[PDB]
Formats: sequence, C-alpha cells, structure tokens
Amino acid sequence: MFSEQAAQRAHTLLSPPSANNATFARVPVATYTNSSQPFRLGERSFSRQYAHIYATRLIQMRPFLENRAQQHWGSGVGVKKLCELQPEEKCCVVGTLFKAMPLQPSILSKYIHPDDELVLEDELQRIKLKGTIDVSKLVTGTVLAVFGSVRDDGKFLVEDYCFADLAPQKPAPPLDTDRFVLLVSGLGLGGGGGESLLGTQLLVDVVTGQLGDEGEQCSAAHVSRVILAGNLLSHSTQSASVEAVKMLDEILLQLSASVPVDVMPGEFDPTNYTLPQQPLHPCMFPLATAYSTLQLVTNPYQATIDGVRFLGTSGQNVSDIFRYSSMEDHLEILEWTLRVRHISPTAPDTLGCYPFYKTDPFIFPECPHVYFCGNTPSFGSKIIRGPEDQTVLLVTVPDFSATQTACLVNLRSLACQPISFSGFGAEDDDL
Amino acid sequence: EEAELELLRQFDLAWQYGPCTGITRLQRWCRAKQMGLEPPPEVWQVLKTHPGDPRFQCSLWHLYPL
Amino acid sequence: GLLAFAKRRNCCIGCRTVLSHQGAVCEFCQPRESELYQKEVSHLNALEERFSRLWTQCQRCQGSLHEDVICTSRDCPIFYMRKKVRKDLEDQEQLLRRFGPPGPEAW
Amino acid sequence: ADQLYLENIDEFVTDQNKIVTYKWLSYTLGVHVNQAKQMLYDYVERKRKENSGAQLHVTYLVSGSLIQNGHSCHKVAVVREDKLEAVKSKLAVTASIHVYSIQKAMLKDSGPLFNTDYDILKSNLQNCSKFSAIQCAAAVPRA
Ligand code: SF4
Ligand SMILES: [Zn+2]
Repeated sequence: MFSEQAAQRAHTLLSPPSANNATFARVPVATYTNSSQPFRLGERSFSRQYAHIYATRLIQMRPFLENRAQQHWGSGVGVKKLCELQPEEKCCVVGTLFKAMPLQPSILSKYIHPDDELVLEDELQRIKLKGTIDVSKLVTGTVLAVFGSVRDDGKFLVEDYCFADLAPQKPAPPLDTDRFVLLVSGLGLGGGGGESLLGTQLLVDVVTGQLGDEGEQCSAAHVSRVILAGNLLSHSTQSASVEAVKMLDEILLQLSASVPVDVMPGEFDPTNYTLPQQPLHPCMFPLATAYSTLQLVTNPYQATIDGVRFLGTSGQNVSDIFRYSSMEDHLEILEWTLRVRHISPTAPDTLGCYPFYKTDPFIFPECPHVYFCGNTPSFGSKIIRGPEDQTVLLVTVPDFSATQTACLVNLRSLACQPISFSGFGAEDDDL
Repeated sequence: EEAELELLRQFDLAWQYGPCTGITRLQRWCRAKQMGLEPPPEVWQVLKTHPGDPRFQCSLWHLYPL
Repeated sequence: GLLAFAKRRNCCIGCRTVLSHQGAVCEFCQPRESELYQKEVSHLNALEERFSRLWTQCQRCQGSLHEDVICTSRDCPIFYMRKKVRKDLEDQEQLLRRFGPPGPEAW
Repeated sequence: ADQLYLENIDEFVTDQNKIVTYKWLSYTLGVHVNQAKQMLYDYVERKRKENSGAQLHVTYLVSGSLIQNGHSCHKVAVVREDKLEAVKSKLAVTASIHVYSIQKAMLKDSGPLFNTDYDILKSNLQNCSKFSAIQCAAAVPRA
C-alpha cells in the first residue's frame, strides 16, 4: 500500500547541501458530493411527542420482514396480527421489542441485570416472550419477525426469529492510481498529555509535507482528503473551553493550507445534544475560514468520495448499545447495527433524538461501501459479505489521546492500514 | 356542517393512519397518502371548501395541556 | 391592557442596551462574540437533554410506545414539568437565530 | 557560502545556548526544509570529524514499516543518539532517515522540542506552505 511505496526510491538526506530539492503537487479531488441532507435540519420545531417515530418505523420496516420470513420459513405463510391469534397455533409475528430492565435510572459500567424481560409490542397491545431467545444480546427498539404459538398463561413460545438484513448495493467504478484517505478522531485539545502534543505535531507535519524524505513526501502527496471525526475538545469538567477554540483554529489553519478537511461535532463540542447534530458555527474560527478547503459538517455524515460512498458517526450509537447489552467487541457491535438495518435502534429510549414525524431517517435506504465508527478504544477493521453481492469494509477509528494512531484507507484496493506516532519520552536505559 | 364535524372526528381516531395529536389534520392526511395506507377522498374534500378555521384544520385535543 | 402593545424591543446580549436592528451583539461589545456564542449554547445543550428524559418517561408510565399520552395527573411532578421545558426550549432556540445559520440547507 | 551557515549555526548553538530544530533553522535563514536537514548534517559531520569530543548532542528521526501481529503498520519515531541502531534493526522496511535536532546540554524528555516549533510558528503565521514540498492549487484565501 503506502509504506511499500515509501521506500521505492533513493535516499538523499544524509548528505551535504545540494543545488535543487524536489517538490510535488497535491492530487486533485475531481469528484465529491455531500448527500447528508436528511440530517441538516432547517425548520427545527419541537412540541411534538415521541410516538410519531415508532409508528413510522414499524410501517416502513414491515414489508422487509414479511419478505424475509417468506423465504426464510417457507411460502406456506402464517403471518398474523397480534390480536387474531388462536391458542396453540403456529404463526409468525412482526413487531417491536421492549426490554423491561430494572437498574435503568429514572428521573426521580454496564447496566444489564440477571433478570429482565423482553416484550413484543405492536400498535394495539403487547405480549411477553420466553423460549429460545437471547435475553441480554438484544436491546429495546429492534424490529423483527418471530415464529411460535400462544400458550395458556398468555405468554408466547419462540422457536426462531429473524432480522431485516442488508440493503441493496450498486457497484463502484475501479480506479487507475491509488488515492488514500486519512481518518483521525479525538485529539483531546484541553487536556490529556504532552506526548499527545508532539504526536499531533508529527501527524500534521507528515501530512502537510514537512517531514521525511522524497519517499514520504511522494506518498503523503497522494493522500487526497482528511476527515476529523468528533470529540475534538475533550473536557475534564464543565461546571477552559474558550482558549481551546483558538488552538483548534490554528490547527485547522495549518491543515487548511494544503489538504481539504471535513470537521464533525462530537460528544463534547459546542453544538446541540440530539442526534442529527448540526454543523459548527463559523464565528468561532476567524483564521481558518479564509480558505475554501475547510468544511464543517455534523453527526451522521454521508459522502461520495471519488465514487466510493462513506457513512459514519462519532461513536455515540455504538457506546449506547454497549451500555445496555452484553457484547464487548466494538467491531461486532458495528456489524450488528448493520445487520438490523438501523444506525441507532436505541433512539429514543436511552439516546436522545429530535422528534421527527414524517419519516425515520436512521433506516438504511442503501448499502454503503465503507462504514466507520468514532472514538473506539482500539484499532480494528474487517470485511463482511451480504447474502447478495454486497461487500462492506468496517473500520473502527482509535482515539488519538491514548494510542496516537490514525487510519489510512486505500480507495482502489479498499484496505486499511494503521499509522502510529511516538516521540521518545523520558527514557534512559541505564537505570 | 354538523355532519362534516363527525367525519373529521372519525378520521382522527382511526388507528391505521397514525398516532396524531401533535400535528395538523392535513399534514396527517398527506403523511398517510405518501405511504399510501388508504386515505379516503372525503376528509380531503372538506379541507378545501373552507378557509383557515381552527375547528376544521386542527386535531380534536388541540386545547388540553397534554 | 397596555401589556399587549409590546414593540418586541430587541436587546444586546452582552450589555443589555435596547437598540434599532435585529443583530444580537452591540457595536461596543462586538469583538467578544465568539465567547458570547460559546456562552448560551451550553445552555441550549442542557435544555435539550431535559426535554428527552421527561417526554419518554410518560411513555413508560403509560405502558405503550405507539400511542398518545393522556395523563393530566395533578399529583404527578411529571405533569407541568413537561410543559415548561417546551417553552424554555422555544425561547432559547429563537435567541440563537439572532446569530446567522451555520450553513446552507437547500443544496 | 558554507562559512555563512557554518558560522550562523556555530553562534546559534554554542554561544546563545539555544535548541535548533530544522524548522527553526529554515524560518531563520529562509531555506527549504530538506536543504535545512542537509545543512545540519553538514555541520555535525564537520564538527564531529574535526574534534570527536565536542559538547554536541543529536536527535534523529526513523520511519518505516513494521509487523506486530500479522498486520502491517507504519511506525514513525523521533529517537536519541544512543538507541538508533536497535530501533533500525527492529523494523522491517526502512523509509526515512534524517536529522531532527542538536543540543548543548542534555534534556530529559521531548518537552521543549514542541515549545520551540510552536513559538516560531506563533509569530510566522501567514506562511506555513511557503517552504513545503507539496504545493496544492485550490487552497488560496477566498472567503
Ligand atoms: S405526567 Fe407524570 S403521572 Fe402522568 S404519565 Fe407522565 S410521568 Fe406518569
Ligand atoms: Zn453591547
């Protein structure tokens, strides 16, 4: 990929001065299209209630689950509404989960408890559930189909159940010369060390073209874009924040000089709290708004970068699922989120969102080629396949303040390589 | 009138068009038409032969501090 | 009687001086505007977090997640504490539209 | 020619008792970055061949590929003067070697090497792509 090509030449720099030194040029970004328009909210009227969201979620997700239960259990179909069930008869039900957990805090670290019930709910009534089903892997808000019978105590006995699955995916055109994309998250400007300072300096010095030989300068010239994904100012306590936006403005100036940059709000960043987070206001960045290479986005970000389509968050859905479930692997939680056809199924019950009423926008309408996450504690990447011809690369971006690691994504081979930065510390090997 | 005020009160409580006590009446009529559940072409034909009257173009409980 | 004939007199967010035009900042207190935007968006952020914890608690006290809430229980603190945050949010959202929009929306 | 920057470095280092990175010695003398690294290597080679016992400390940079557990990572490190060859033998592929800094009296960690670059950036803010090896085209002040 990158470090293979970075040694492909001769080395000139352990030498006395010369007449000329080589220069290069940044590769063109001749196609780009932002398609994150359902997350940019222009009107923003509150004063509705959260019942309009669940109803449109069920009404939109129902035909997918009917069409999958047909070909997953046989076209001798027995799909039936929750009220028209007769005692001890084999049928399929399509509904919404609700997990009834105590230890979840009310108004007046994991939170799973050894006893907690699942309830299948439709628009008119509910029913309890027991049998062969996982009690702690599933969360409230997933829509699914299920197979079984109504027993004598009013409960329901489950044999097997199925999720919605992956959406269709059109193929991408192949590329001629490999272009790279760099992904960073969580610089933590405001607190978090001094080795993080030299790490941030060495990272911007490599990507801008100040560091290393003609190998590194030829290979960093091919990096086409830069994406910064959330949690730019890590905060120690709210009640500091004014002096940090000055330094963030300086860093975005030093990056806006050479590359195009995309900046996203995170868990602590001066924006709203609900989930389609709106872009940062330009009045906090005097210096960096001189150039038209800096762009400010928000939370759920879609794009079409050179044919390859991207979609990502700053890691607020994945940690929310991590709170109220039993899965630990963040790459697995990201793939599970992909499997139920919903970016954030736990919303709104433990993760706040805007009260939409026309259409729920967190249902996947297509399949992305790349799908990344936000502030995960360690690097990971994987390739997964669909039932049809659908392949997806899954990346979890590490957190720069502890690991000092970023990710390079190739746009022609579609692979991801880590990059790590480490200056020497107070290290003396004679003690 | 007095027969048109029960048709709208019947459209407002049918559960197969949505859970609607936060929005207008014509917005819920167009929401169901987009998804095309089965809006009937009579709850439209009284919301056109009237102006902006608050006892036609409003949900049943548009008072009521809920 | 006279209370209805308000002229919607706007005021500077920094030093409280009534003046003609709709801009939020005063001409003497214009340099410190990034700090005055920074201040009060951490208030909108904390009102947003209080709207959502309350209006979904009624859904769990009611039983259902798919139908409307009707409970005007005068002995519940939940009622009329869920009514005032709508207006706090209504007011604090409109104070930040004094500042322009952070981008376009018709693209 | 040579005596110009040789005497400039000999008064910056040993008289004013300062810490000279390559970016400071390229913002002082108005030089390209790679030529500044070559200048520093010239000075250290001359004064280390002359005497062998100077009050001179160096710090280098080593970059290149590695495999920890299967995966190919790319490790970049700013290294002292004792531990260079072991770090060079741990790596798989080598991709960049030059010089980073010189000193008079030995430091304890990588503290002031950020203070120097930060302060010389602080006053020199309208140019950072001026001596950069990569010159993009669409980034010119417009808005
Ligand atoms: S207002 Fe209070 S009592 Fe009424 S449903 Fe809400 S939480 Fe329950
Ligand atoms: Zn003022």
